[PDB]
Amino acid sequence: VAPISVPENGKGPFPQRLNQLKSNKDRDTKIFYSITGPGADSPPEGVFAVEKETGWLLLNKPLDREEIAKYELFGHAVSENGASVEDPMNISIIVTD
Amino acid sequence: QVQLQESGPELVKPGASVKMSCKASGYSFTAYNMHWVKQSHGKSLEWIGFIDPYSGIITYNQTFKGKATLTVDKSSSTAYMQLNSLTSEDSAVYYCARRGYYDGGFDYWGQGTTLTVSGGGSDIDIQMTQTTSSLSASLGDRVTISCRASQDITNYLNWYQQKPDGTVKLLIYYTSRLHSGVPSRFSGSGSGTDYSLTISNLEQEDIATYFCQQDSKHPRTFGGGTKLEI
Ligand SMILES: [Cl-]
Repeated sequence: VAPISVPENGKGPFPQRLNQLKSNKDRDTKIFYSITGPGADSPPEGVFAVEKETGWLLLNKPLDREEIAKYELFGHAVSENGASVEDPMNISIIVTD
Repeated sequence: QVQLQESGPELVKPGASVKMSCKASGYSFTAYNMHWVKQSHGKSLEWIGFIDPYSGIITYNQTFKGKATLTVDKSSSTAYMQLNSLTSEDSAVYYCARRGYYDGGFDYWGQGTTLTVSGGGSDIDIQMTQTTSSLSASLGDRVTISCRASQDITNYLNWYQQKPDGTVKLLIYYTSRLHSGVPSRFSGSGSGTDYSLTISNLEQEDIATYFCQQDSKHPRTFGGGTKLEI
């Protein structure tokens, strides 16, 4: 799995898409996405988000490399029922340049 | 390497049940969905359904609802299909196949389990027609095999190759992209409702039957196949 590079102090607009989460079960089952980790649901909270129905990772705010250089988050894929379909997927986000 | 070992041939009387195993190895069993398919002599292929071994969610072709029961044993990396209320019409070769990619395709297949025995609903069922059933060409030639869908399937079209073994391989998924280990001389194209597979420099290895399959909508459906001699 490849890290996502985001230049610091981007113009936006925000929120902006960064990368789309894909499961190899997507063709078979309608998959809903959520994220956790420092940057999403623990501090700093709400910097990153995800579009539940599409899997598109969103960045809500411009990133400052002097504050935080790197983020490690977890993607979660569930069915309509709420049943998990995968182990948590690791999401690495590096701030450039 | 990725392997799916299916259990031995079955010979049962009408009215009985039977249960086939499909043992996975060479990958993380729960990270991929497992699909089953039926092939009646000689070569027609029908999609039964799939199980997600992680969640346990199952989806059946309305056709096999009640006839087939899919389960898994996580601790042994084994998928199971039970077939009930058996009749002569259930006599077929049955297959295990792994869901390979986000864009579709079944990337690895078991060798098949032969069953000899001495259902339907309101979903629309996309018809895949391969207009040529049998084709004879020479060694070294280039040859085009065609496939048509009753509906626009937006490039979700895959091609499989079956040898007179029974063994099946994925050649191409999502219209044009090649499964690993598949030589460049196989290539596919198409759009909307019309698709085709092109093989160049025919070899002895290519004597086989080639099947298209749509991955746009449930239930999954296959074409009737095109047989290739010399
Ligand atoms: Cl593969």
